[PDB]
Amino acid sequence: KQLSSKFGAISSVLNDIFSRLDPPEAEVQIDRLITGRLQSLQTYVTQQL
Amino acid sequence: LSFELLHAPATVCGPKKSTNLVKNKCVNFNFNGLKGTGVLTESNKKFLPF
Amino acid sequence: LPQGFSALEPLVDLPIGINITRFQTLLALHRSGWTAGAAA
Amino acid sequence: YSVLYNLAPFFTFKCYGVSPTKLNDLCFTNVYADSFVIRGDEVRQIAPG
Ligand SMILES: *[C@@H]1O[C@H](CO)[C@@H](O)[C@H](O)[C@H]1NC(C)=O
Repeated sequence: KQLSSKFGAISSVLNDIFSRLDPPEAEVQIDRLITGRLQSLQTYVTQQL
Repeated sequence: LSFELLHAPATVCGPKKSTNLVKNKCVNFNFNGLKGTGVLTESNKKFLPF
Repeated sequence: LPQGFSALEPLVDLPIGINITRFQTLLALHRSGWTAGAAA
Repeated sequence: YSVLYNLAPFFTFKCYGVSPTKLNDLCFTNVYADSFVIRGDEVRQIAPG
């Protein structure tokens, strides 16, 4: 569900962003998406260990 | 002009290119101008008309 | 109203794009002055 | 995308938003084409934000 979450972005799908948003733009959007996913997975890894 | 998507399916699309429905290879695919993963196989689940 | 569950699928979508604030329902009078059947 | 362009001499096609090179891979459900005329340097006024 956290992977499906948008994390306050335009969309939760990277491919739609790449096919719609400007290739020079959306770098901050994909960076915030990947760092939100990184925070979620690091919380998962910590609770798993 | 505004280029936005709604709940209805996109009746007008920019890409015309070369229409084909060929298969039996395995490299990578594109659908509706959106990249993704998966192999287009048979669907036993019948869809609603909408 | 009968007791039961019944979903309502979207039959059709109309892009009317106009303002709508009041709705009015019409009926009919059977001619055979006139006779009105049961309609709840 | 070829009948409204490359017919007349060059237009003032300076805008921010959808990429001109991304017009061949984008799908839109509906488009609202509105036409109007302005005077002089009012082109900058027709901009988002
Ligand atoms: C529709 O009409 C009502 C009453 O005249 C008004 O309050 C409302 O803002 C209108 N809506 C639109 C979208 O024009």
